[PDB]
Amino acid sequence: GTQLVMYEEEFTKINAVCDRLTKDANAKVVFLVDKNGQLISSAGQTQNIDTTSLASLTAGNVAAMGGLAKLIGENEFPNQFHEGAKDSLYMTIVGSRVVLVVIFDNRTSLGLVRLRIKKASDELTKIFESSPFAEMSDDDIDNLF
Amino acid sequence: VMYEEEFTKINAVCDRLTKDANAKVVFLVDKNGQLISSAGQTQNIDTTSLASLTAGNVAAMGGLAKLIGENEFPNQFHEGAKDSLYMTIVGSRVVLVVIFDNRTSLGLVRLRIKKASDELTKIFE
Amino acid sequence: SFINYSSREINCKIVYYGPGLCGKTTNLQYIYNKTAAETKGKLISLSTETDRTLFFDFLPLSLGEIRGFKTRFHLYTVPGQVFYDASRKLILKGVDGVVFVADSQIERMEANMESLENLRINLAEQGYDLNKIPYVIQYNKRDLPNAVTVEEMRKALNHRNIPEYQAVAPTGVGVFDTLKAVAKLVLTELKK
Ligand SMILES: Nc1nc2c(ncn2[C@@H]2O[C@H](COP(=O)(O)OP(=O)(O)OP(O)(O)=S)[C@@H](O)[C@H]2O)c(=O)[nH]1
Ligand SMILES: [Mg+2]
Repeated sequence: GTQLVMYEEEFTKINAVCDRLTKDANAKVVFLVDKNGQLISSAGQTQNIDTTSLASLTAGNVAAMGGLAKLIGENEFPNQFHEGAKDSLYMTIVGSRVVLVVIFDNRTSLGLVRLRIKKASDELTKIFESSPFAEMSDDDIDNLF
Repeated sequence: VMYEEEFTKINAVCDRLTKDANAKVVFLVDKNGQLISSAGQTQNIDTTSLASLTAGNVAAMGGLAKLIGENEFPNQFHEGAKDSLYMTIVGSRVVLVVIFDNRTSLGLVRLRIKKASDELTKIFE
Repeated sequence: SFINYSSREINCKIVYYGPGLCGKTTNLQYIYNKTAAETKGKLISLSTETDRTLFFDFLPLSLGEIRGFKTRFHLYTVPGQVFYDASRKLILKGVDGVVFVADSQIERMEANMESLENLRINLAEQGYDLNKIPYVIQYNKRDLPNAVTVEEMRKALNHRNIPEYQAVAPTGVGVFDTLKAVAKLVLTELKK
């Protein structure tokens, strides 16, 4: 694992980008997931829905598409679309290790979603453009369970 | 074995679909992740990895659909640069994978994928 | 690993590795069965119709709190059959700790060694080194009559005297021992 840390400086902005998209594109949910499976942020009606499972399946899906694209001599497909009769889902790779996901009611045209997503993604790379362990001792670890 | 009969008839459907849709290659993958059949330009492609990643992708998409109150998403279209990839679940257990270059329209692949599916759903029966 | 200072959450990824049918998924099912609702998410199992794992199992687990940070462990198992290698490599991305699950049956010793070299290879190919990551080995299926001795599995599989745990995953024996051992090695690594 690459030891990665996120201070409330950049966390607060990332969450703001997300709740923008759910309000504007009338998304039922929005969330942001690392390629390795780690959920970074969500937004929307995340009650009664398991965003931790969603993030894990999403990163698995994207990684499998990643290997397939590489197998037929392509680059990672920049996004994926999946229409549903009730709720549909669109996702896009934002940078080199992140994935933004939007699922929405089909009472919201695909055109409006890929619109707000052009900006939110561009907004997210603008944010990316910008210790508990020091006082820890082995009793803190051994006493964990 | 009448398995010999079925397996050449499966290659037939794949071969017809590769021609009649002007595709680059066609893979028939069990949801198990094992390759059933392949027609077209296969020389420079690891077909074990492709079968494994295909089954994994469909499984992940399925588990995801099941979470957000939608049945297993039937098709996946992943447009690339010089090439494209389309996937469809044929019946219950099999995934059809059509890789086609961008001089071919997705609308023709899907039109031809309809009849291949039924030709396969009835070979299975 | 990923630390959210804002939400005070430490996130770690643990991958269970080993040959087909060796007991990886049984480890996770046991852990899920025995953990209160308040420390676990849902167990995701992407499997075939005969219950072989096809892509991964995933179980998010909370292990308590260290200096007021909640610890979230993201547990994965890989598909163990040889021909799922391409899917198996995907699961190792960003791994913080590895549990290698070995099947103690004499008839599966070569599958164990093949799987262990496959874990070494796969880690090297994405820039990791098994000799340098938190790593424990589980000798599972100790109940079976055809199980080889602990000492013969050590010779075949364990050269650096990596921590080794005997298990019988379906009854839970050794299961939380193994998880506690790799979890603490991961947390000890971050401490450094
Ligand atoms: N006797 C005995 N049986 C075990 C033990 N651990 C697992 N099994 C059995 O072995 C079979 C395989 O277990 P499972 O967890 O599914 O393997 P896996 O490692 O996840 O297998 P795969 O997904 O790579 S194919 C199951 O029937 C399980 O009950 C054990 O410790 N003792
Ligand atoms: Mg399994």
